[PDB]
Amino acid sequence: GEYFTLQIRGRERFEMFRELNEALELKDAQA
Amino acid sequence: GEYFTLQIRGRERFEMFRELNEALELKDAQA
Amino acid sequence: GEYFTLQIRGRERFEMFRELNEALELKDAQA
Amino acid sequence: GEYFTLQIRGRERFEMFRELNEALELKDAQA
Repeated sequence: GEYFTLQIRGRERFEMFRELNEALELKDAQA
Repeated sequence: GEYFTLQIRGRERFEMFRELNEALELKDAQA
Repeated sequence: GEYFTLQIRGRERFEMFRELNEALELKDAQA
Repeated sequence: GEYFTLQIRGRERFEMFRELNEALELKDAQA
């Protein structure tokens, strides 16, 4: 995989993805 | 919290949410 | 496509997906 | 609102958010 950037103009919507990102990233840390 | 239903008409989009759902639910199972 | 159900146990997380669902569904209504 | 960046390490997950981003951004273009 590579490094991708998701620039979102706003604030609330950015938080929404931030949540789906906290869980997904949590799966990689799962152990 | 209560039980909510997200009926999505399609197939690919439903999978997208299915992923964000696999991680979030994984956080509740984390331990 | 068919009809799928996304049952999420909680309330805030359900809203998150609800937003991504309002826009996607908005694309289908776009015209 | 301001400009936020969502750097996700991977490729498929980045696409998932890319979809929820295509619709949300589509709502701002709706008119």
